[PDB]
Amino acid sequence: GSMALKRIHKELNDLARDPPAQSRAGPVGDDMFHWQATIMGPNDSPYQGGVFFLTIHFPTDYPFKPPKVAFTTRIYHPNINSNGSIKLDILRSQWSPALTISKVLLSISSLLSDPNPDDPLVPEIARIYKTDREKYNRIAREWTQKYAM
Amino acid sequence: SFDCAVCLEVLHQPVRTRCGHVFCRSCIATSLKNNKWTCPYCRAYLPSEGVPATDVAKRMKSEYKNCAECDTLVCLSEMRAHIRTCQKYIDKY
Ligand SMILES: [Zn+2]
Ligand SMILES: [Zn+2]
Ligand SMILES: [Zn+2]
Repeated sequence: GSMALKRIHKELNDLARDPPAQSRAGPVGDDMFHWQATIMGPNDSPYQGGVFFLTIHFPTDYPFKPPKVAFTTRIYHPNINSNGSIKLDILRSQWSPALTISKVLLSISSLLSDPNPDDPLVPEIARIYKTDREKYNRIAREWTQKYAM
Repeated sequence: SFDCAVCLEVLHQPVRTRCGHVFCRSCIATSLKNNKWTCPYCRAYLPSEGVPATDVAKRMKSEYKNCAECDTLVCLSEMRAHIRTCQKYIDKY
């Protein structure tokens, strides 16, 4: 057993012992390095009441490199493209070994609450978030209803 | 709490960084191979692993905890020694 496996197992124990409120994450079959996560759309955001599915791939040198995390559910957001790739600093240069998958899920939750128009993945959605928020909120809630509900 | 933020197990050969963060000797060692001169908790610059946290080592000798897997009562200073010779732990990995 590698430190990556022991650490992924420890994290799974901790999540069953003290569950999060608006996040479920678990292995897919017997592949401990392949998780699926659900997060709720945050209350007081255009995503509220939507369920969003995420794929989590753990590296074999976890926790010294970040998990690869992508949305499967489609979503209107400046930092998440059609392929479901997430622009998020802690999934890139700001990863640290002390971070856990639950800290990642909460960080992604907050990115739904507070998008990052500067340093975007979808310039068209970034443009709209900056200039006409009500439009972004209209379209985001439109996509949540079609895809996340 | 005497947990290491990197391996999330009870501390083993505890080492204190410049920034006052406490890790297993082997965990802070390993972190500095991957992400060099960087604290794996607070990201602050590090010139080295740090020094033995002998104050933390000392109080762990007077602390106890039941093993997560087999529920036997273990001195915190001996926890690493137990989990590597705990059949349940071994039957998981
Ligand atoms: Zn450790
Ligand atoms: Zn630190
Ligand atoms: Zn045991």
